[PDB]
Amino acid sequence: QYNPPPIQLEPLAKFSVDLNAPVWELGTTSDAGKRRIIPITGGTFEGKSLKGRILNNGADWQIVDSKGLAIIDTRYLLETDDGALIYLQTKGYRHGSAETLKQLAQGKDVDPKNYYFKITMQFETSSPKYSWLNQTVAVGSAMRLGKAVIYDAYTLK
Ligand SMILES: [Cl-]
Ligand SMILES: [Cl-]
Ligand SMILES: [Cl-]
Ligand SMILES: [Cl-]
Ligand SMILES: [Cl-]
Repeated sequence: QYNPPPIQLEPLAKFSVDLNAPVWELGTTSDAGKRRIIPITGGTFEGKSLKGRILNNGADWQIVDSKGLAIIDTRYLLETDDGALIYLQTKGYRHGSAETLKQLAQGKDVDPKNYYFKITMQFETSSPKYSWLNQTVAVGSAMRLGKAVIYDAYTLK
């Protein structure tokens, strides 16, 4: 039978992104919401097959709407432990979790507030060791921690 194969998520690496620069708050640049340019200054990643650091390059070019949805749109740059460069783009959404927003709507003090923060990932490299990532779909589960984002990256197998 013709069912497509089952989906498995294979751990890629744990990312720790540093945002150690002031945010450029451009205000409401269209009906879509507030434009925020959030510099990416460095960080690290650590997984079985992929390890290294994030360089000082790029940003999240974010839009925050009137309902507290953030739309993520990034460009940044990885340097593996063995010296390969990998251009990364992430896209996705950050918003209050359904339960957190329900509690707030009832006047119930929520501690801590929880968020839906999920991304898709696109890679570009010329290194033969890492070029599989040029043609593999990948996703992340993220969390803000002050001027940092931590996320677990997975490939679709
Ligand atoms: Cl930059
Ligand atoms: Cl949710
Ligand atoms: Cl979060
Ligand atoms: Cl963010
Ligand atoms: Cl902070």
